[PDB]
Order: sequence, then C-alpha cells, then structure tokens
Amino acid sequence: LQADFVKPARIDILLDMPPASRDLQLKHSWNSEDRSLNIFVKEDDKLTFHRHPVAQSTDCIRGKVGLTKGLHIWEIYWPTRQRGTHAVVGVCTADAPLHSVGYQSLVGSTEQSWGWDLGRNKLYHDSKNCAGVTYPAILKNFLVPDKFLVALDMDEGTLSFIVDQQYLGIAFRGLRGKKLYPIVSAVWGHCEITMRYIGGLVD
Amino acid sequence: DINNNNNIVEDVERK
Repeated sequence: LQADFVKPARIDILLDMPPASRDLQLKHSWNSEDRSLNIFVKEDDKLTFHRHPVAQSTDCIRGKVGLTKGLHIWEIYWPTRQRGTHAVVGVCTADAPLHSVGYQSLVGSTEQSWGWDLGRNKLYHDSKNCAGVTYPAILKNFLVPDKFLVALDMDEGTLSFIVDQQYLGIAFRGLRGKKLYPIVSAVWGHCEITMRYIGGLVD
Repeated sequence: DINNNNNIVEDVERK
C-alpha cells in the first residue's frame, strides 16, 4: 500500500534549500588527481568518469573533497546495464586503495572504506573480516535504479541512501572523527558514473 | 568478458 517517504529532519531541511551551484558541484566532483589509472574523468563533463575496459581489474576514484563535519548529500548516476558483477558506492579515508587485481567489491573491502554493493544489496566495511549486511532490510517482495542519493552525516557519523525519494535508513555508523571522501568501485568496461553534489548542511 | 572487458587493453594501473 502506502510506501513511507518520511525522511529525517535535517535531510528535509537540506533538500528544501536550492541545489548546489555548478561551482559547488565541480568543487566536489571526481578528482582526476586521485584515481585508478584505469579510470579517467570525461574531458567534456567533469562530473562523470569513464573506466577503460581492462580485464580482471577493480577500479576506484575519489571525490576532490574529504568531509569531516556537516550533513552532505550527493547524487550518483550509474546506468544499470553498466554495473557488471561488482558495483559498490560509498565513502572512504584517503588511504583506501583505488585498485585491486581481479573483480570484487573493493569499496568496503578493508577498514578504510564503507560501501553498498548495488548488485547484492549488501553493505561492506572491513569485508575481509566482517560479513556483509543486507540493505535495505527486506520485508516484502529490491533493485537499485540508475540514480539515487547518498547522505553522509559527519556530525552523527552515519551514511544513508535515498532511492526513489525513499529514505532507506542508516547504513553505517561510527564515522565520526574521520575525513571521508565519496568513492565508487567498478569493474565494467566503459561504464560512466556521474556524481553531482546536492548540498551541505552546517546545522 | 563477463564485465565487458577485453585482454587487448593495457592495464596502466597494474603497471
């Protein structure tokens, strides 16, 4: 019946303000100086990156800005048919590896990153030692669409996602005191992922 | 292959 579209107060406040300016989006876009060499930021669209079709390779690229406070939201656009076997979206410290040999959910694989595998609907963090957690929590009878929002609350130390205008709930906790960057892990040849910062709330 | 990649491409990140 009626799906719930209620969202936490602060997210409502932020989303009530006008979207961030082009200059602000660019300030928080993919960093061409902090990427896997198998990936490159599109010359004609600094908000989108492209992955060379390298075999047995998992590649990542970080956003230009590391966040330490405030509520921040950004939109990720990842064509569904361009995800392959492992497509993870999340955040990480500046130390997270941007590349690995073979195909896997690199983001969320060590204690340096936190990610949501869009194909497995699972949350990963320190994956080597910790088991993944289903998300969103199943209750009925879930596919992640082409676009959705990521919400990092550094004041509370949480990461959450909003799909189809629906708040999916807190995915990770314990991020307080860190400096986190937006990050993605991909393995599909020629995939293009777009990240557009929506806004930050200093509340 | 499965993830739409091919072995002809040079993996600059590995090298």
